[PDB]
Amino acid sequence: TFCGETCRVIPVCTYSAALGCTCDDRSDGLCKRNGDP
Repeated sequence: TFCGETCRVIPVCTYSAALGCTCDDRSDGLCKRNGDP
């Protein structure tokens, strides 16, 4: 539920990706966390 970064027109936040955080992506949105994404 919001990892930390955000996926714009270049999604898949790579910093938070270490956790396996995944964004929803809709041209823009918000990267989600893990455990409680």
